[PDB]
Amino acid sequence: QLVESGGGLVKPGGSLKLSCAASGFTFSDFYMYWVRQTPEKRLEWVATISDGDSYIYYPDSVRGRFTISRDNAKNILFLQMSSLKSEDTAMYFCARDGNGKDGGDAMDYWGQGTSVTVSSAKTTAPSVYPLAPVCSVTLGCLVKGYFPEPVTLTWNSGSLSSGVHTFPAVLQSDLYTLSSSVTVTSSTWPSQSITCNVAHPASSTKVDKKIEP
Amino acid sequence: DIVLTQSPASLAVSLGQRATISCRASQSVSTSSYTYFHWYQQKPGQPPKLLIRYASNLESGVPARFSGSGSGTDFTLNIHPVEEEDTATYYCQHSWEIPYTFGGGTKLEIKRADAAPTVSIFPPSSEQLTSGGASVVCFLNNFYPKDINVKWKIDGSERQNGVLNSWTDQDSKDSTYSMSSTLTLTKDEYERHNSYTCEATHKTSTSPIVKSFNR
Amino acid sequence: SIDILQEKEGHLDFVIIPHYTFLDYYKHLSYNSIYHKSSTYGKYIAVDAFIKKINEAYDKVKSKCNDIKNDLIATIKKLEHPKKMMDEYNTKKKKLIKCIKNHENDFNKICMDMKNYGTNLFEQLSCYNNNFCNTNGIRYHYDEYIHKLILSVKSKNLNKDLSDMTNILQQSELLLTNLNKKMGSYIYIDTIKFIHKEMKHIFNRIEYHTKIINDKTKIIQDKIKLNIWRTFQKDELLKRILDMSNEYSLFITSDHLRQMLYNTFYSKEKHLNNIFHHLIYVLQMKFN
Repeated sequence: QLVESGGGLVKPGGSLKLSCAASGFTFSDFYMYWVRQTPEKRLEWVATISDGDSYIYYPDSVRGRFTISRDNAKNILFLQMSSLKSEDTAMYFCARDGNGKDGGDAMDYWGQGTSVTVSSAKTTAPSVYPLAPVCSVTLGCLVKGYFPEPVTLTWNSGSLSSGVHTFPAVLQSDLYTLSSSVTVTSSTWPSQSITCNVAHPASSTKVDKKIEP
Repeated sequence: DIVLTQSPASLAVSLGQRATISCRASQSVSTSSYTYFHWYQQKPGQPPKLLIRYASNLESGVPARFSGSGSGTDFTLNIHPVEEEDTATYYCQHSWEIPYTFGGGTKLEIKRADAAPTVSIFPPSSEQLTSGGASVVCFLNNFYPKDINVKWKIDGSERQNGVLNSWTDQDSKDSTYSMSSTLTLTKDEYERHNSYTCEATHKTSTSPIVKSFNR
Repeated sequence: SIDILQEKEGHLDFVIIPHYTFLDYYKHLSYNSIYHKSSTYGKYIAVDAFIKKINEAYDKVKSKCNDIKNDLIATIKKLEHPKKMMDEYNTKKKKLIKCIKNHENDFNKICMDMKNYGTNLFEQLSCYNNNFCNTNGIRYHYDEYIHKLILSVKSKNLNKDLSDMTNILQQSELLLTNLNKKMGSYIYIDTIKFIHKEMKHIFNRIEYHTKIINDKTKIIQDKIKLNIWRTFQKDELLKRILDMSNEYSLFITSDHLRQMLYNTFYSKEKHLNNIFHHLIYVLQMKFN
């Protein structure tokens, strides 16, 4: 297994180094890849490095901007990012080549991914609002304008997460918005107090906003 | 630069039936001896997992239902019978030339009986208005197909402006959809009107589903 | 066929030409199959080990005819330091050729054991891009195993080496042409008749090998350029290495013999000037 680290928020024109921790195998036997997945789910090959660093391949998209390197001694994969465009914003995966005898094998093992996001945009904490009904019951929770993604939203510290519906976040300006809906029976809600839990890590927030009528 | 064209982009499939995804390449990725092409599977919020090795070279952990095929420029990924553990984005890839290109994508979709949404309306919170904002939320909870039309109406006249829509991808269990529609106004602009209504028009109903309120 | 070699006096050791060449070709397939990928590289030690483990065993199989060989040195030392002996030579010489012809199935097995090794490593040679196969192993191997030899040949003038040799082969022939007059007696006339015949056959093998050496030194030097800072498809790469291996093996075997046959000729010219000590000391008295 492989593990990606070094992601985050960079302003356009900045630089970033991404690492990948290779395990379960003989690192210096394999050719290694980097693959980005843009928010609109498109897969774009980023770079290829030979087992003993001698052969390196880059698409015209990243030519002379990105640098792939390995340390076969430390069992690590490195992607240097320099002078970045917003276009690079994507989920960066590190991957092992198959190493087939006859052929040019596939990307057999894929790491979990690391998010890179190229925006001049400022990191801001979200405002949490409990959506309560109008004076079988469904109740919401609104998370307005925060940056960057993600937000982990649970209900009643996770205990009350059954018939929940959390929605993808939307870029409305330069701030993200996501809403979530929990469904209960008319008799559960007022009596058994149900609160919404929102955590925005970049701001180091942990918000418990009580739903009440 | 090779280009791989996946047909279709999305696919509606009833449980147990046949699913067919076709990748078309600009240049020939084959040799009378090898075929540098590969299929993956991408289950929601996960990295692509290797499905097919070369043309049909199935993976140690891939079921009997899956079967990739082809040579040269035209390929076909076949799934029969389709089950719930199949809903994922499918991507064909090539290892032939220097520009390693991926396919567009093919989101598989389980075709289930049509279901009506569970429409709910929410006035702006007290803390929201004290900051000077007014988000009127109109959730829709369990539907099929993904096609729905939502009209917002303030005091009977439609509003199409301040709307922020967000849809969930098929809910694995019930295999239904859900979507948030948010009309955002200021505290002052909200405090100028009375009736705030949202109209969910969907194929299950002849007449639109309506949830409304007055301040 | 076979090649008999007397480098030093009291030393004799034969070389079965198709054998030495068969072995070398599979040694080059072993290295090129190892030096291709960066990872395989470390295997070299085990390959190094194996070549020794196969060479040592061939030397055991050849050293099993030591008696017939030691009987030959005896019949050789007898003719060098003096029909009866002339016919004693050919029967013992024909006895040694039979000994090799006897251990034929013994030799061909060590031969096949190395072919079974070298091809196994070649079958194992994988390409990352079979469409775009690298040629580092070709450049590394050549620059580390074959290049020194090309320089080694480009340094020593193998033509003057023959030029100097016919000059010697000439005077001895001028000596025997006018010695045959009415002098044909006690100057161990047969020893000069034996070595001159023996030295003439040696030169023919040298002239045979030097041509092949000068030959392949061009071929190899030309053929590398074509297969070095590039990327062939596996189908070509597989072939391209074999051709370089085929051409290396000839150069090497044929070179080894040119150095052995050179040394064998002068130890056979040591016994001429020493047997010329007699002819001078003989003729020095007649003027008294």
